[PDB]
Amino acid sequence: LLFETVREMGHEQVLFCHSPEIKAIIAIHDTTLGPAMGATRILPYINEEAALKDALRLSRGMTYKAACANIPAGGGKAVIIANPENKTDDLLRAYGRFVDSLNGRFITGQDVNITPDDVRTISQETKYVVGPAPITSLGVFLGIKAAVESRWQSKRLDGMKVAVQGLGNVGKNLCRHLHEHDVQLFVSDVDPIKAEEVKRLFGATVVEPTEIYSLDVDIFAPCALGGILNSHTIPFLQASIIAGAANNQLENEQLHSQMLAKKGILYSPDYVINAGGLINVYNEMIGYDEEKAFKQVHNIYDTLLAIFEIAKEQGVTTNDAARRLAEDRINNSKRS
Amino acid sequence: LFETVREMGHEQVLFCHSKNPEIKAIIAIHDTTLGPAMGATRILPYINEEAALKDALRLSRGMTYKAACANIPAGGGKAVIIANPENKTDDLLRAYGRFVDSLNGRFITGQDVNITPDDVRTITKYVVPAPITSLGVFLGIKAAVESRWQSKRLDGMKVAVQGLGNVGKNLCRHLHEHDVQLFVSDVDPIKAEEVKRLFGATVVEPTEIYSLDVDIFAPCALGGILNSHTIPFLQASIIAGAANNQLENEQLHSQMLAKKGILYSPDYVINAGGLINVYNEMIGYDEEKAFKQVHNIYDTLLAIFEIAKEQGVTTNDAARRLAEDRINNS
Repeated sequence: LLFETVREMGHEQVLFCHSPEIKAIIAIHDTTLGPAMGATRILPYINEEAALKDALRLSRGMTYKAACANIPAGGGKAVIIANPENKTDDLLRAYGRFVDSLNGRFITGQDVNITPDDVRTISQETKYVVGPAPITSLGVFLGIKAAVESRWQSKRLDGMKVAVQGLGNVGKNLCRHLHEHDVQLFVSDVDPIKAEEVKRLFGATVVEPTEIYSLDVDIFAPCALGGILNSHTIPFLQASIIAGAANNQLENEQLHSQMLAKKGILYSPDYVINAGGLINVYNEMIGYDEEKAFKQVHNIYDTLLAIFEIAKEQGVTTNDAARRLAEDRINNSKRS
Repeated sequence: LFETVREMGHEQVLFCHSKNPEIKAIIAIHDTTLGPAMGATRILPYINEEAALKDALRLSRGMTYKAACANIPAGGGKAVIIANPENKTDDLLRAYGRFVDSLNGRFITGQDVNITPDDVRTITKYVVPAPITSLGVFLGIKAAVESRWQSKRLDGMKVAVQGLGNVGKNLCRHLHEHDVQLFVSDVDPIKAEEVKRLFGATVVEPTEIYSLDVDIFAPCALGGILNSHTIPFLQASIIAGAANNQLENEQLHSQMLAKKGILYSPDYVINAGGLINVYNEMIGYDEEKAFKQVHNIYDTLLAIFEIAKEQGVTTNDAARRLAEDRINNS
């Protein structure tokens, strides 16, 4: 059961940890480019097969999210079967012992149900924990430029039309960056108060949440929601390029990427642009150095041009291109 | 999986995997309280994924109880690989070697079924005899006499010995050299005649040895000898032997012994001479020290017999309680 699935996904090892009443699973996909990175996640899973399958899927994800980003790191993930109501400090300290067992092979972080104060509780026993908006925002701003180069052939963003979902800190900083390079903005937020501020600050024309998909614009930049590029709303896209900071953008990676491809729209992969958030966490592991971190995010620019180049030469989607680019980077890395 | 681990009390259960060497491996760690987990590596082809786990789980628990009773700073572990004996690469074994290493001296592996002493070389730096084993039982005999008979001299007593391997022979020597009358048996007759001549024993057939009215029975050939066919034929009041898994049935035949009034010395505590040898190799072998650490068999056993009489339980149930209470302090 377990071993067959590993053959299809390509994981390195899987720990089933137990004791402080614990039911926890660390899963480690690869450690080729560095030590495996992946956040701790507490959920009350239906059964252990469900717990395992969530641990295998996301761990894989981190391998690909690290490789594209060009950080020396692998893909891991750690999960715990428990109800959020059922917790204590000892359970996290016990879980802390387990990441420490791995001796820095597996470096963890925060995910759903693991608060930053929890991360501290874990930290004392282990020391392999870690814990953003402006770098994520700049990562897109680079990703946007990178995407312009593929089709349009210029680096001047002057007189280009763009649309943004989400005026959260991560998303609004993008408006700032765009406005300051003479870009015309359309803006969308789920609540009324934040949308009004941006109007005042940058002279962006506020729209309702539902209108933004169809606008006659060059670029579309979603920064608040996942599952937006879907057969319902995806037909209305007039945007030539799709670069945004939000995660899980495609409802269905395989289906809805082809929808965009076949209709001539360029999709910058969500998890390559979101990587600014990961490169932030990476530096904290190795001791934070702003000088370097602000360089390391320029990988998104280099990475994406290649993904679009690879998409064309091979005759294939950006998502398939992103895999081959991630994969070949790991394969080639065996010499060093 | 998790619920079964609850019953057994394991710490970790690593499922290791690779693509190029293409190896399916499971390291299973039961405990690390008294020290790093020790456990030998098996490579048997298992029909199922559930099967391979169950072997890894049942032996890693055992190595906790074998290590605790012996009074060495060590846990209980076990490693297994799903592979045909036929199928073995130098890379395959080297790959597995990367996986044991990753545990950073939390899992100390060892030799076992289908993995030879040069495979162990092929394999990390976390890997690892007969005389010290056979001395271990000789102490176990002495210990066993004290609990039942309250005497420290063994001269004039009668002992049966099954099998005369290197292990089996050295036992007969120690017994002979303390003026013990010996009955012997070997599954092939070739090396029974030498023990007759060397020490002056009475050589019997393989079948006859169970029936003899002797003070003590010391089996050293094979497991699964104390069974419902054999166990009524014993006259002998003591059973301290060097073979592993002597009781065919974990709990059923240990009761019969208790019932009849024959007191049994645990298989795993007596064989510790073998383990404690292996332990001393890890740290860097010192004979001076190793030859002392085996005397824990004598000391441990006396308690196992004493703790039986106190609560009124079998020597195996007793031996569980000692291992457990040694863990719970440490």
